[PDB]
Amino acid sequence: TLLQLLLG
Amino acid sequence: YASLTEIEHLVQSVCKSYRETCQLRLEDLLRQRSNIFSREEVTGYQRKSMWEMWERCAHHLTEAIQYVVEFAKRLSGFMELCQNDQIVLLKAGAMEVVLVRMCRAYNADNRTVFFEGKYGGMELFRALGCSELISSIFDFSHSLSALHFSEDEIALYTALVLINAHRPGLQEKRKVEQLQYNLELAFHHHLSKTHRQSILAKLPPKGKLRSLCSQHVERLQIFQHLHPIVVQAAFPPLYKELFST
Ligand SMILES: C/C(=C\CC[C@@H](C)[C@H]1CC[C@@]2(C)C3=C(CC[C@]12C)[C@@]1(C)CCC(=O)C(C)(C)[C@@H]1CC3=O)CO
Repeated sequence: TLLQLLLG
Repeated sequence: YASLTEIEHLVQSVCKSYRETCQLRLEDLLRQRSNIFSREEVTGYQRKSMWEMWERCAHHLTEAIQYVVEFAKRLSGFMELCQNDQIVLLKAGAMEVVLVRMCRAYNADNRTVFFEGKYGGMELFRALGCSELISSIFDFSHSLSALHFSEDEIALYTALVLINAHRPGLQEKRKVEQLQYNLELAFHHHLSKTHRQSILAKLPPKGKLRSLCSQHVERLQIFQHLHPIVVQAAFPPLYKELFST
């Protein structure tokens, strides 16, 4: 997910 | 069993994290109070198409959420939680946090909000076609303005808005519960030290923020069903992930 990406 | 020094270090860490990610400095927002949209500019916003007004608002909301994501990233203990639980908490809490943050950009004296460079009333948002939601959000900010939050109080309170162990779908509920309790200790300690524990009984009923978020999802459902292509083509991918059904 995008949240996963933004969190690293 | 976090020590007093650990609780005190948490207060400082949370407040620092908020300072670094607050999006706009309070002084900047306060300085802009006399910069208000004219009647002609208000009419201009009101005469925008529903799709363009939704698109603008979705972009601005996405921007605001990106800062909330950065706040969480820097929040002491948040990165300690498992990856699933980080996602669960942010997906539910991101919008709740933005709604709290909004009170800083809200002027209770004329009931306006800072939006695209100037202050405007809830009438600005008429083209969205969700006046009940907008009025409920303005009522919410008006209620918060009465609490006279300091920056540090906003930091500590938004940390607790985010670290809420009652969200369904948590893989390590007890870990989230432990962090929540320590953040509660941090909030209450700061409040006792500053003679501000009186605000606790006046804080919004916890169902309030949830209700505003569900209402926002429901208004997006109405818009998206009417303009599905606009949302698919033009809306930020993070916005869709967080809010679309
Ligand atoms: C239909 C949809 C939304 C409902 C419409 C409103 C409720 C909503 C639209 C713009 C937005 C996102 C907004 C802020 C909070 C909410 C509003 C005013 C704040 C005030 C928050 C943090 C700040 O200090 C700044 C940076 C000043 C921003 C400025 C800003 O553009 C979209 O799904």
